[PDB]
Amino acid sequence: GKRAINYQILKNKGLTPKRNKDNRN
Amino acid sequence: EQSNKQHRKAKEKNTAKKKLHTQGHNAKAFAVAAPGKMARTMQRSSDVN
Amino acid sequence: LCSPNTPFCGVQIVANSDTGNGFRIAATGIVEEIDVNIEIVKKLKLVGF
Amino acid sequence: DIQGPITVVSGKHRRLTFLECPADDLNAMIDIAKIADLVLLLIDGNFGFEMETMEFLNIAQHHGMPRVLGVATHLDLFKSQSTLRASKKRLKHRFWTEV
Amino acid sequence: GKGKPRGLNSARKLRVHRRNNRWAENNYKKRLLGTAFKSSPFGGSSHAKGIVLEKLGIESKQPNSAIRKCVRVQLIKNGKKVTAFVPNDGCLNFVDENDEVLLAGFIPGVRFKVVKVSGVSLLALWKEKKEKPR
RNA sequence: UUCGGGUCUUGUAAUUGGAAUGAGUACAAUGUAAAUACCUUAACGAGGAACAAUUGGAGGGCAAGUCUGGUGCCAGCAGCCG
RNA sequence: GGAUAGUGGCCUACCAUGGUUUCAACGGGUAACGGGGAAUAAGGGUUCGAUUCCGGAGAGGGAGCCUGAGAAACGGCUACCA
Ligand SMILES: [Mg+2]
Ligand SMILES: [Mg+2]
Ligand SMILES: [Mg+2]
Ligand SMILES: [Mg+2]
Ligand SMILES: [Mg+2]
Ligand SMILES: [Mg+2]
Ligand SMILES: [Mg+2]
Ligand SMILES: [Mg+2]
Ligand SMILES: [Mg+2]
Ligand SMILES: [Mg+2]
Ligand SMILES: [Mg+2]
Repeated sequence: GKRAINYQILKNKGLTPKRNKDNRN
Repeated sequence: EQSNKQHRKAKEKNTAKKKLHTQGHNAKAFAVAAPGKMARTMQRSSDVN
Repeated sequence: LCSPNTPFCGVQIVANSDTGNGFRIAATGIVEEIDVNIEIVKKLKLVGF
Repeated sequence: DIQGPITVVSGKHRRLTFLECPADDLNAMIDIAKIADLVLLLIDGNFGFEMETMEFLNIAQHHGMPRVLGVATHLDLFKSQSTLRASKKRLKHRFWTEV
Repeated sequence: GKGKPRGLNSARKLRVHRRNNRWAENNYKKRLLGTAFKSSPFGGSSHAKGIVLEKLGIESKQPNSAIRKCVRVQLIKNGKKVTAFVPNDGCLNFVDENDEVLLAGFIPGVRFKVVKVSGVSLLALWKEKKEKPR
């Protein structure tokens, strides 16, 4: 009955360039 | 074809220390005590305004 | 018709039965001009050998 | 029981009219959005944000933002204070993105 | 003899001479009299509010041309008309006439760029993380 | 600067194994005027470990795509649109 | 002489004409509370210091007071202005 917000709504990362995993650490 | 040397005219333009009195009053008298606080406050007030 | 600069939003589904879970707001825009005719055209290409 | 608009005295020279928008109707969410001077946006704290909450804000943003006040509800359902306080933080900051 | 007093008891004149000559500097004069912000583009502010009057390059056939990114804006503080740059034609879109725009220092003669429209950052709209309120 | 020159286990857009752990949830105790939190700790908690790190900068390439100019096939601009 | 806790033109009566000043008196400006301090600098210097401590003043703006050892108090009082 309840329509929860999906991942795109919650984080609101928007349009970002692809970034390599190495930048995370 | 003779080019003579220019005569550098004596400065009739007011000197930097003479321009201060060309206005209505002696501008040097009307100055704040702490100019540092002057600039910082004016910048903040300008943004608020 | 309506005055220019009138904003608006578009939705594809208004009935509950077809609601699903996806966002229902489909489009947003600003009306630019009002007129009684338009001349939309499309590219038609003829192909021969 | 409440049904339809309710006008009440709220001050010496100020009055309010309360309208409970039908939650299940989108067509309602549109036309109240065009006339509401103030919106009391109800959000289920335990569940978090929902579609109909977000859509109405988008309707408002395009048709003229009115005053929007977020109201969090069902906070008692939380069992720990830590998660309650932490959950309040995300809901506020996400609300600060829309408003 | 360097043209200046050097006596051990001449501290007074050196001070009076120094104070008089210090006013020669333009930097010293501006700082004391608080006239350094006349030269600033925004009159001392870091940003400028304005109204969008027209999008001069909207018609220009050439996409992402320098003309396309120029918008005429009138500063609210004084009412003087100026031009502002928009980051790109896509960002030229979010701007429409009669919107409030915050301007910041940056075709020659265009020294301003739009950083907010209607109270939201253009980059935020461009990355599309927010929606312009009307 | 063209001319070319110097160097050796390098690359994979390939598969695959079991060990560790806190962000978090939580019996309890400690903590506290009473609480929250920390330090502790039963029990849960990892393969896209999606348990989804960001902010800026530089540079490509593509089309039966679109605009402009011209000593043919080019050049400029640019290309979310074929 | 009056007044005060008390010195003192603090005020009153009579006297003299004195007092400060190019070693800048007087007047004007100060986005001026002062200091312990803070920043920078190789050193001299330059700037900041409402803001955890000390000291001074104020309780919308003037004026005047009861009480009490101690107040010209204002989360005490009276008049006037806004
Ligand atoms: Mg000072
Ligand atoms: Mg925590
Ligand atoms: Mg000599
Ligand atoms: Mg006596
Ligand atoms: Mg007398
Ligand atoms: Mg002052
Ligand atoms: Mg101080
Ligand atoms: Mg006092
Ligand atoms: Mg007040
Ligand atoms: Mg008083
Ligand atoms: Mg008091």
